[PDB]
Amino acid sequence: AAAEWISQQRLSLYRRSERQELSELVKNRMK
Amino acid sequence: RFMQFRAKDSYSLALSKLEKRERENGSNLAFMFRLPFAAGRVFSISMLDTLLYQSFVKDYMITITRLLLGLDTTPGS
Repeated sequence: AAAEWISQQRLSLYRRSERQELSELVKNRMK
Repeated sequence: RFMQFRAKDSYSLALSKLEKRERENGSNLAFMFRLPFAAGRVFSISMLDTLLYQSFVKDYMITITRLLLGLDTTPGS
């Protein structure tokens, strides 16, 4: 049933905005 | 034409005449009949220029290319 979670994340990363992209890039560098 | 060059080869040397004839008829695809390009051994980046110029007439062309290349991932594509 892992494919259901994969699909849930797939739609989430598709819907995510550029501001979220820039925010996560900074947070990845910080951590 | 210089990707895999067999100078002692009549076939690859005859392809020069064919490509010159296509270049005579005004064909933009004259490199097409070269064996390395036809086999996928070479491609040129100037093609992406044609993709951009084509996008003035085909606004979907860039999207289709990236979907085939996997560059953009749309769910259900």
